[PDB]
Amino acid sequence: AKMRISPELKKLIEKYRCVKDTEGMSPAKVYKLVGENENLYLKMTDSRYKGTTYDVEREKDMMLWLEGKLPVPKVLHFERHDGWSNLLMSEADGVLCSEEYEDEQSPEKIIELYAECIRLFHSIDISDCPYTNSLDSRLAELDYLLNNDLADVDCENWEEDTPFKDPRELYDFLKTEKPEEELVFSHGDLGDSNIFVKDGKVSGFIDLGRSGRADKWYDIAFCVRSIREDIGEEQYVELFFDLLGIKPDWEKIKYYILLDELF
Amino acid sequence: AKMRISPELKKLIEKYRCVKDTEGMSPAKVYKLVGENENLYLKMTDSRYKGTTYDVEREKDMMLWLEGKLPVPKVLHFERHDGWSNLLMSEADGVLCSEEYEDEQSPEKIIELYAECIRLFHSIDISDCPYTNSLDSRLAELDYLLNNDLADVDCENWEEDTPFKDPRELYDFLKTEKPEEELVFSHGDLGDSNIFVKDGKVSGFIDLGRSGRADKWYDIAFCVRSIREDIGEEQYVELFFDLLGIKPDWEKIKYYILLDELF
Ligand SMILES: Nc1ncnc2c1ncn2[C@@H]1O[C@H](COP(=O)(O)OP(=O)(O)NP(=O)(O)O)[C@@H](O)[C@H]1O
Ligand SMILES: Nc1ncnc2c1ncn2[C@@H]1O[C@H](COP(=O)(O)OP(=O)(O)NP(=O)(O)O)[C@@H](O)[C@H]1O
Ligand SMILES: [Mg+2]
Ligand SMILES: [Mg+2]
Ligand SMILES: [Mg+2]
Ligand SMILES: [Mg+2]
Repeated sequence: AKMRISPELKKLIEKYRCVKDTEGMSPAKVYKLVGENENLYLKMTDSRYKGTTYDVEREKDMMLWLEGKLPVPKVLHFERHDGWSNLLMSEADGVLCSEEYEDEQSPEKIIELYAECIRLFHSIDISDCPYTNSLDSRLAELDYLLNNDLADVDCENWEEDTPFKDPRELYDFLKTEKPEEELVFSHGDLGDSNIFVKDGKVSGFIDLGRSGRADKWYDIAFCVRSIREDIGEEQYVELFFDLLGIKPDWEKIKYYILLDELF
Repeated sequence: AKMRISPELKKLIEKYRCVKDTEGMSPAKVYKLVGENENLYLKMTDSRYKGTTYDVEREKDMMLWLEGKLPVPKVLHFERHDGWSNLLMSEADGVLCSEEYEDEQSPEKIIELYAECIRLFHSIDISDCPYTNSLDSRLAELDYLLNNDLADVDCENWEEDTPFKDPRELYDFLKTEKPEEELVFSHGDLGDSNIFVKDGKVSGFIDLGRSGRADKWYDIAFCVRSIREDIGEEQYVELFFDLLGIKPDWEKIKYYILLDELF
């Protein structure tokens, strides 16, 4: 009777053995489905996230549009079912970036990876991109998340050392300090758990709900954040920009890093 | 202004470093608050769980009542704020059982442990217990949870080899096969993740939202389930019952194991 997945989807997933992904960092439900020939992945988001960058439907649209443009998983099945948005996809090719690195430190290799991602993204034609994740679009949804108590679970935002007394004060800041934008393909959440590597080169991208048109400093800022909190040495933030062949815009960088605090 | 915690509580935890719990296999948000001299814990549940065995307020009431009866964390602060039930507590004394016996091949000691918890519980006077978790009560809230899509849909249930085809079929079974109850003190979720041992003796119980009056076979059944999950040696189940000094009632043991499937 009442279920989160349709009988057809259940039929498609029956031959597989399920293993709920143990991470917990977003509202989405991620399940690894192990089979005798391959593994599939089922990602799901509830009604409260409809139309937001968290919505797997939006993620599915981007995943379909990115085929032949970026190495991304194949869309096997998508559905809207009893409030839920369900996506069945293929497993990404290669090794997860966070694994290839882990303890075996190869700093330069990570920076090169991030640089490779940025250049690759800039070569992508966005003339027919299904989504425009402009600051106005992001702020509008952030307002929605705050009004409905759906914004990121405050744990760090409770500390005294927080620059903004509350989410709204941070929101107001982002709304007033909104910088100019130059739309380019944007991943939306460039990080070590969303990138896959094979033979030193990017082999795949996942977590595409926040992907679409956005300013180029958005992803760049994320790389900076990743480099600083994953590697450690600020010298690799220097190498990062050397590889890109540009000078860092710290004002725009600090802003985008701030924009992601509430998500 | 809009916050999940009150100004008072925010002030009470400023000197602590918040680190969100990795398990998160429930609706409740758990945060380890790292201080210089000690660690505190903050558990919180949203309004959709109000009045259920998940509601941390219900957990607070049982934590206060259990003081002096069972080794439990101290209630430092509680409050209902914007629909959120918030509980600030002290760190449990001793070592987590899933760590004291972490990969440590000593399955007999964890049995002795469970046997002791059961013995402890049967010594607790329940005459003035705050909650009665009778099957009527449990099935009533389960009904509410299923209707509102708040129950736990263990992804493993989507396998082609599973017993019940959907949540309601299992519910109808639980509603029809309801055994006879003899009330005693029940933890509600007796497992290696909610028990602490210090010197070969239970030093702390946590996760008390499901605590109250219930049939004795409930906690005992949970012990059987965990015993079987650790090792495929049914011999240890016999040992457990030798320690308890009773003949196992399989119809009730099976019944309670199934009841926990949707929670
Ligand atoms: N198609 C896939 N191929 C391989 N691994 C996958 C795939 N989908 C998900 N995963 C794995 O599961 C994790 C979580 O999936 P993800 O799509 O990032 O969910 P999420 O909650 O949006 N993640 P985040 O927001 O980064 O916490 C990823 O880091 C991978 O480890
Ligand atoms: N007072 C405490 N002292 C020590 N550790 C604690 C305390 N409260 C929570 N924890 C830790 O955090 C984990 C989750 O807390 P718990 O109260 O079990 O939340 P939960 O989501 O109800 N858990 P479960 O339903 O078992 O998944 C516990 O297994 C402990 O590791
Ligand atoms: Mg991700
Ligand atoms: Mg994500
Ligand atoms: Mg627990
Ligand atoms: Mg629990």
